[PDB]
Amino acid sequence: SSTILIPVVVHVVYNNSAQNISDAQIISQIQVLNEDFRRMNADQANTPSAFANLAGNANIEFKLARRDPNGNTTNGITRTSTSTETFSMEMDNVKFSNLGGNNAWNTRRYLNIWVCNLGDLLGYAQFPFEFQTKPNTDGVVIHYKHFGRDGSAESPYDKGRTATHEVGHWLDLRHIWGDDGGSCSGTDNIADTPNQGGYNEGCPSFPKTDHCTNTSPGVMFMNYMDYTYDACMNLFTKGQVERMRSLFDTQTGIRREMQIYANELTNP
Ligand SMILES: NCc1cccc2nsnc12
Ligand SMILES: [Ca+2]
Ligand SMILES: [Ca+2]
Ligand SMILES: [Zn+2]
Repeated sequence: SSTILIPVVVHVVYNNSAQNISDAQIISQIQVLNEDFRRMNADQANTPSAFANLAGNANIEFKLARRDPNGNTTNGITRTSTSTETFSMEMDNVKFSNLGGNNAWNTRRYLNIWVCNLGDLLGYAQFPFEFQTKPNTDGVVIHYKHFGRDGSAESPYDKGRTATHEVGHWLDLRHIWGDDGGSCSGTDNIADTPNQGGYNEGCPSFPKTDHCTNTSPGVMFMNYMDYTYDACMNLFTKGQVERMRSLFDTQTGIRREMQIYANELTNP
C-alpha cells in the first residue's frame, strides 16, 4: 500500500497558561499518531502473539501543515487566547472563532486537531457520515491534559492515545464492543476484532474474556478503539486499517480530496 499523507493543523485554544501547551508536547502527539498509524509504536511489544498476526500498519503519515489556507508559510500550530473557560461537545464552540474557539482550516484539505479545556471528557471526534451536513466541525478535539506523550500529559491518559482513538473515529472506526451497552448483538463491522460485550477501562490482565468471547485469547482490550488506559493499548487490526484507508479511495472515498494537495500543503 502507498502512504496516505494527512496535513494537520493543531489549534491550541487556551483560557490560561496551563492550556497554552508547549511545541514539544504538540510534536510529541504528531509523533505518536505516526507511530500508531504505521505500527512503529515501541509498545507493539505488548501486543499478545495471539493477536500479532491481526495487527495492521495503516501506512497513514501525519505532517504539520507548512502552507496555511491563504498559501502563506506556517508551522501548522495556531494559538488562540479565549475568554471561554470550558468548551462543550454539544456546542462545538471550540471550532468557531465567533464563539471563542478557532475556525477549521478547509476540512477537505487539513485534519484540524483542537486542544482545549473540555467538560472528565478526554476528547471527541466527528464521523465521516456527518461531513456533508457538518463540514465546519469535521476533525478531532483533545483535552489539553491528555494531548501528547509524557511531558505535561496526565496519567493514566498520557501516551497520546486519546488522539489515536479520535483519529480512528474520524477515519470511520467504531468502538470495538459495538456501542451496545454490554450485549453481544452490536458490531464494529470489523471481522478480525473479536466480538466483545462492553468497553474495558484501566488495564485488564491478558486474556480478558466475557459472555461474547469466553475463550483465550479473549477480547482485544489493547485495541485503540477500546476505553483502556493509554499504556495498555498498542494496535489497530488489518480489518480496521482497510476501513480507514477506504476513505481515501480515489473513486468512492469521502476524504479523497485530502490526498490531492497533501504534499504541497506539507512541503516548504
Ligand atoms: N482510551 C481512549 C479514549 C478516548 C476517548 C475517551 C475515552 N474514555 S476512556 N478511554 C478513552
Ligand atoms: Ca469485530
Ligand atoms: Ca457488545
Ligand atoms: Zn470513542
